[PDB]
Amino acid sequence: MEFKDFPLKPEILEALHGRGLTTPTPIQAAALPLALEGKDLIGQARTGTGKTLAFALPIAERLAPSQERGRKPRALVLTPTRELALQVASELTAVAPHLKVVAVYGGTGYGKQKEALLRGADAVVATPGRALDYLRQGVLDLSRVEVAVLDEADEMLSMGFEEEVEALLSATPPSRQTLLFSATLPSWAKRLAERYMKNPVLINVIK
Repeated sequence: MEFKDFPLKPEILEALHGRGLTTPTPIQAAALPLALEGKDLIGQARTGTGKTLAFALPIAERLAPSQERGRKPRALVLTPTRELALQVASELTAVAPHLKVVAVYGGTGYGKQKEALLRGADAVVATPGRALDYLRQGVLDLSRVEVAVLDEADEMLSMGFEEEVEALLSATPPSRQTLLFSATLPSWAKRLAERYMKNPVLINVIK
C-alpha cells in the first residue's frame, strides 16, 4: 500500500508527498502497522533502505504538539555519530513539523544545545555521551519519554557507548515504546532487548 493508505495525520502525508515519497520500502511496510499502534520492534535493515522513516513516522503520529514552555521531551532517539544525529534530526523535523526537535551531540559547545532543551523539547536526537552529560547536569529530563529509539545499535556497541546507552534507557519510564534498529544482532543487542523491550516483534529485510 502507499503511505496515503496508512492511518497518518493529514499534515504528515502532506510532508511526505512534497518530497516525492509515496510508497513505503520493505522495512517501513512491515514496521509501520506495528509501530503506529505502540508495539516494541526490532528492525534489521541496512543503511539506505528507509529505516529512518520507519521510526520517524511513528514518532510523528503518536506525539501531539505542545505549547508548554520548558516541557520535557516525549521521544528520544539515540544515534552513534554527530553526523547521523544531525541527519536523523533533519528528517524527523521534515516529517513531524508539529514537533520541536533538538539535536544533541559532542564536538561543539554546551551552550546552544542547553538553551534549546531548557526552552522546551518534544523530541531529542542525540549521541549517547552528550545525552548522559545533560542528564547528569539535570538539563535533559527523560521522565516523560514515550518512545525510545536505538538507531544502529551494533554501531553504538562499536563506538563504545554501551554503558551510556543502558543508563539513558534505564532513565526512561518502562511505560515507553521501544524500537531497536540494527543490521547485526550482537550479544549486547540481544541482552538489551530482553532487558528493556516488551515481547518485541523482529523484522528482518536483509538479503
